[PDB]
This record gives sequence, C-alpha cells and structure tokens, in this order.
Amino acid sequence: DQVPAPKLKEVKLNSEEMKEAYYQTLHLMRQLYHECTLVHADLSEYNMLWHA
Amino acid sequence: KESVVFHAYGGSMEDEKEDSKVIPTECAIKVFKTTLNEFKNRDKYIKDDFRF
Amino acid sequence: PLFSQHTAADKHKLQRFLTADMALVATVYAPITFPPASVLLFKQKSNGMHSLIATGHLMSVDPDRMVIKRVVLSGHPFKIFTKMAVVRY
RNA sequence: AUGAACGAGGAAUUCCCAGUAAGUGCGGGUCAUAAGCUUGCGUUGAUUAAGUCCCUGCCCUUUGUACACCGCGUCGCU
RNA sequence: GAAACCAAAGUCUUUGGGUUCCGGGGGGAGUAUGGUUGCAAAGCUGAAACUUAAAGGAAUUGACGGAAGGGCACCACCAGGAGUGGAGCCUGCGGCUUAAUUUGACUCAACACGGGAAACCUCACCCGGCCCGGACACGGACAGGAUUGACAGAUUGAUAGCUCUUUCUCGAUUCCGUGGGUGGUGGUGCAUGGCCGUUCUUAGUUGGUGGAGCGAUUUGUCUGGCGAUAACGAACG
Repeated sequence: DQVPAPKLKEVKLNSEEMKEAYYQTLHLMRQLYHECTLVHADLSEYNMLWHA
Repeated sequence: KESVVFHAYGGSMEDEKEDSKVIPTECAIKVFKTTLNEFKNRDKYIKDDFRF
Repeated sequence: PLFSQHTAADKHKLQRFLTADMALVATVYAPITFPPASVLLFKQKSNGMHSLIATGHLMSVDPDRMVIKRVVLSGHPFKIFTKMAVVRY
C-alpha cells in the first residue's frame, strides 16, 4: 500500500524475533560470501529491511 | 546522498510476449544523483573491480 | 464569399476585410466551372452602378479547403515574476 | 507546592595550536518593561602537534591536444 | 623562401645559359565514350553534364586531457580537546490549520539572519470604522450661501455630525467633472545605483625598455642538480 518496509534499526522486534533476524542476516551473509561470491561492504542496520 | 528512491505504481503491459518480464504492481525507482560533487570517495570500490 | 490567405498550407485564416495589396481567396458555394476562368467582383454603389472592386482567376474547386476564423483575446499582465506572470482582464 | 524526561547519547558532524580552548561572571546594543541572542571585557586555565595531502576543497607546474571512418529498414494507392 | 627548411630549393620585379615533360580553386574523375596494346586482368590516351566557396600548405598558442606531478589550508586531515546530534526547553526554518498565522533569505555564499528580544505603536497581514492630506489649471454650481464644525435622541466599540431626526454653527478657507500631481513597508535586487557578502583572506595582476620572428607569437614572467643566464627594470597586491 505504497508504504516502504521499515528498517531493522527502526523495527521494535521481540527477543525471539531479534534472534531470528540475526540468524537470517548471518545466513544471508554466508550465502552472499559463498554462493553470490560478493561482499556487501555496507551491511548495517539501515541496509536491512524487515518484511513479513 | 547518492541516490533517491521513489515508490510508484507499475503498469500492466498488454503485449502477450512469452519472454516478457512480469511487472510488479508496486515498484521502486532509484535515480542516482549526478550533480553532486560528494562522489569523489567512491572510486575505491570501482577501480578494484575487474569487470569495469 | 469568404476571404482567406493564398498560401500553400492546409488551413487558411479567415480575412474579415479586403486588403489593398494582399491577394486573397474568395470562397463560396457556386456552380462548378473548370479552371482557368476570369473572375470579376462588383458591388452596387448607388442607383444600380456596378463598381469594380477586385479581380483574379479561378483556382481549383473543392469543399475540402477549410477556412479558419480566429479570435485573439487580449490581457494586460499587471504582476511579473521571473518567468511567471499574473494577468488580469 | 508540582516534580517529568534525562543513567554521557548510533549513523553522522562542528570549532580549536597558548593567557588558545573550556569553565566563569560582568558591561554595552536591544531596552516603557526586559536577554537564552549578539558585541565587547576581565577571571581560572590545560592534554596533544611543531606534521601531512589520508578525507574535503583550493592552488600551481610540465606533457601533449584546434566529433576522422567501419559495423536504421518491408508493403500500400493517387 | 608562406614557412618548415635549402650550399641549392642560391645567383628571381637588379626578372633572359640550353632544353624536355608537366599544373591552372575543389568534386564529378583518371569516370563514361572512342582509339590502341593485352590470352585475360588490365595498361596508354581521356572528356562532359552537373556540383561547392572553399579544398589545401607551412608554422604559433592552448579551451581541454577522460595526462602526470607537486604545493596549500584545525572554515582539511593525524594526535587529541571541548562538543552538536540523544533529554527538557528558548528562539529561527519549513509542513499543517487559521480571516490573518505578512515578508525577504534556502550548500558552505539562508535557518538567535533582516540590530526582526513584534502586547498598542512597530506593521507591511486579517476584520471593522474614520479622514483627505485630490497640489495645480479649465468648465459648471456658489454669496438671495459654496461650506465647515456640533448639543440631544436612533445607530455605533468609540463624548466616531460616521448617516437620519432635531436645526444650531462657518464667509469662499470651497464643491462637482475634466485633465494631472502627489502618497505607498505595493511589484520587478532577472531593470538600476549605493552598500554588503562570496570566489579568497586567496597569491596573484598589469605596464615599460631591450633582443628573436614578415606575422600570430616568444624571451622576461629563468635549465640543472656553483652553474648556465638576451635580458633588465617597474607599479598594484
């Protein structure tokens, strides 16, 4: 509905949700390093969005 | 600072091509800033790339 | 008739008066005649005196030659910004 | 009386090399009534460096330099 | 000599030793046609129609390098200091409402700036009311009045004659139109001046004389890591 996804820093997640987000970020970093063969080099709280 | 992100509503292409990419209903258009002299420090991640 | 400019374009601006030097096109419903043809223009001055006004030749006969009447509306700009104006009347 | 947030502050960023920052008040301007602003003045008063082009800009110098070519089309009548 | 350059490309307007070939702005075009040679491909000779105001030659600088070096500066950095950004709040900005929440200003070169800490004034903005402070000249009206000011009541926020009633004042000091002057914190700072800010608190700017070149131009305004040194002097900063 023309509303962009909020950033990870601005998202108020619970402890389990924060752990799941950290695990997803680690898995994404591993997939980028291994499968995509690229380093983001600008990964931070403002470069990650939480959606669904 | 370097690019502007705009949310927009995409159109439905009436061309019935088998290889036509599906246009999403909501799209983000990123337009990089070309009139700002603050991009002098970005050469470190471009000159090191063998593809360009 | 209706007087128009004798140019090469499609549209012809209507002339609301007869000019003393410009060569115009008089356009009217008339019996069809094949060009060339000498054309004379007269008017009753007074007591049945036919006065000559204008003369020429007959151009091609067609109803597709449209005549355009124009009206220009004037306005006095009383406020001026850079490339922006506020106009009244 | 009321007593809140505020537990030294992410990304990011400003000014500053000695009676200097910073702390501290005072006076002038404003001003009928008036300073959190501003312009000045004294008081207390240090750590770091005697450098560099790493960032941002700016500045010069020398070397040459007065849109070249090869890779937009088919049909239709008067 | 146009110069690059050339002891010939010299002895050329101070033009004449002998002789051969050959060029006449650029394209069309070394094309078509014809002749001739050739096994052939081709060669030799070789137009025109039409088309354009340039095509070209030497030398001189450099706008610009997507060319490389230095050098400068706590409005850049290192070593740090004290901070802002995080709290409450004061004041300027926008967005939003409001009748108005006037306005100028938007990177450093706008944002506690407009000396702008505005209860009235300021004040331009909103609502309401009052006055002419229409100078001047012309025409008309006007002394048997052109007018001005005003008690009381109605109205009014207003001891606002602002309008009416009530009729009391005033002696051309005028009034109505015509031209036409003033008055504006009204609009253009992208029409101006002045002043200010900025580039830039940079490190440059311009002249004169001498020498090279026909000239554009060059040397000066300087190669080097003492020494070369056609250059020398000024002025502003």
